[PDB]
Amino acid sequence: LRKVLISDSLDPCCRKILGLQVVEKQNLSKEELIAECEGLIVRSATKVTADVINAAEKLQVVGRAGTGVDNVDLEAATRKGILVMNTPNGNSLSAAELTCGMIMCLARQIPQATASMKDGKWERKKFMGTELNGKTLGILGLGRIGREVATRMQSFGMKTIGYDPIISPEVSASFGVQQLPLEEIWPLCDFITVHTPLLPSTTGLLNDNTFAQCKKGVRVVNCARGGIVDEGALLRALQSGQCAGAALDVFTEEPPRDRALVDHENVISCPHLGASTKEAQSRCGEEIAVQFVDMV
Amino acid sequence: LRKVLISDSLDPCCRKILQDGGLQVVEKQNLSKEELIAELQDCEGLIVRSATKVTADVINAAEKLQVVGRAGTGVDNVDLEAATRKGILVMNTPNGNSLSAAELTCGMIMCLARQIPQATASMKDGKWERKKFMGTELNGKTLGILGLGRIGREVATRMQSFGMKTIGYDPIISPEVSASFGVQQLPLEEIWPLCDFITVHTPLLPSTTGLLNDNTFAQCKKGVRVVNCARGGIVDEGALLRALQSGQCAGAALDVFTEEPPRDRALVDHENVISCPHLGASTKEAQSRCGEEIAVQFVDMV
Ligand SMILES: Cn1nc(-c2ccccc2)cc1C(=O)NC1CC1
Ligand SMILES: Cn1nc(-c2ccccc2)cc1C(=O)NC1CC1
Repeated sequence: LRKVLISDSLDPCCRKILGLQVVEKQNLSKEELIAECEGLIVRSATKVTADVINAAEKLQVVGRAGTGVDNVDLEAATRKGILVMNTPNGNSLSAAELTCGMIMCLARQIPQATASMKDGKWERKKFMGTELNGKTLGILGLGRIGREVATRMQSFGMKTIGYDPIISPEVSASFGVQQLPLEEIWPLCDFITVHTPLLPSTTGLLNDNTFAQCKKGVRVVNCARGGIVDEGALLRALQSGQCAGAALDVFTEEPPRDRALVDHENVISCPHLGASTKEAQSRCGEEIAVQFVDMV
Repeated sequence: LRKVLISDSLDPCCRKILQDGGLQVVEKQNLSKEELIAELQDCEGLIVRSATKVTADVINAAEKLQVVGRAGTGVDNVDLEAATRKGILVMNTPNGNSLSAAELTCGMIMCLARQIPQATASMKDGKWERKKFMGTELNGKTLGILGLGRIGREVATRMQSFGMKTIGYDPIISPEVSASFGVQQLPLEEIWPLCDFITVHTPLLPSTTGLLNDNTFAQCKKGVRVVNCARGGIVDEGALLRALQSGQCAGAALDVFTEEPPRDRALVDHENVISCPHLGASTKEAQSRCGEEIAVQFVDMV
């Protein structure tokens, strides 16, 4: 009991919140400083695989300063009776703000315009944009991030529709989201943003079939989880012009090995920057350290 | 003003609005220099887009011409020198392109906070740079809006939904009018050290030329992000480069330049600078509206 190890670049608040003692290092190999301590606090870079869990028998708790636990093997943790804790609310506003920024960039081609300007060109006829006022935005997944995207985009005069099998049409109405059966959403949207968890039913939620049901020239945003938008189906939709543009923060493989999507003229992307703000990092670091201190 | 000639192709509603206003309308397209002169002989009004060139020779030959209407705000195909000499009034559409300029502004703020254009360029170069693009959350930040007209108010209400504190200044707009859209007015000197973000929405005049300069950048909070989607010259381009070079300005988003396109590439080429080729009014929606807005302005005169 009580002794923590930080193996990733975290906010200094995570350290000052003590609890008792903390040892902090960065960019360690699988071989690392392999002496770990009873506690382990990670972000995304440090891999908490089966081997490191087995090599550190003294380790009692693994904590992640962020959403989800993709870099932590849950099966190997439950094997040695190690509890896994994360910060599901620490990134909410930053992921929502980034999603909103992506919609803006898609409607006005801001990254492409910046690239063209840097290429020494002044081509204003090429970049004929779209006004968001009066356009329909479809929000798939009406949790915390989906709700924050909605209220922000409502200020732009966007019609906010969507679907969530957990959030009732009455509850989504109270935050201005008109809920319709999923099949009725696709033909009405000018823009689609996904905020569903990664699940068997949501894997390829946007596929060749659902893209065919979309309004020709639809714009798609994925700042949630890699795989919700079928990457193969998205490319085919961009090549045909069924999808006029796409904004991607997340990918099925990180970094993406397949470059066809990233290299597309109508595709704007970010290297998983959803939670990459000093505010979300400080919140995630604070929320993980306090639940580690909470131990009695 | 009795007879109006629409020399270019816009929306069919423009002719209808002029007709409802009791004006005689003649709609033609792709007229030659000689044919444009003959048609204008009994015209007091002319409605143009970009294709029809209203040169000095045209203006001087159309002696009955009194008003020249333009499909948008800016300059291109009309000789202002000849129009000023003959006392002809030139009309533009600011409130018809306003909304799209306000949306671009908001887009530029989100782009500055998270470096989306830069992150995209990095990704297109096959790079995966997580540490390089550590961004800022807009929630709780202070946005300074210098110019509180139609664009200024539209930016304000949109950025207020992001939990941004909207403060500003406009000598023409009353404190009461700005308070109605949640913008607290304070004098210029008090604005500079409070802002995390600054956006300008004023016309270009001597009182607004170099509004953001070396003196005002020094008064600004270190790491300020500036947006200019209004007119080239409001932000002193020389002063802005110095602020980016020292870090006094963390980043800038420029849709406009003192010279368009700019010859000096130092601003555009800067890593912390986001730019567009004057796209503020470049949406299918704003272009489809300007024609309708000229007709309304011509009728608002009669
Ligand atoms: C199970 N599930 N499915 C979807 C969904 C939404 C749109 C389309 C398809 C699936 C969302 C969720 C979900 O967990 N919602 C939680 C309340 C935040
Ligand atoms: C002439 N003028 N000057 C400024 C101004 C603002 C902040 C600072 C300095 C000057 C704004 C205006 C102006 O025309 N406002 C109209 C409502 C659209």
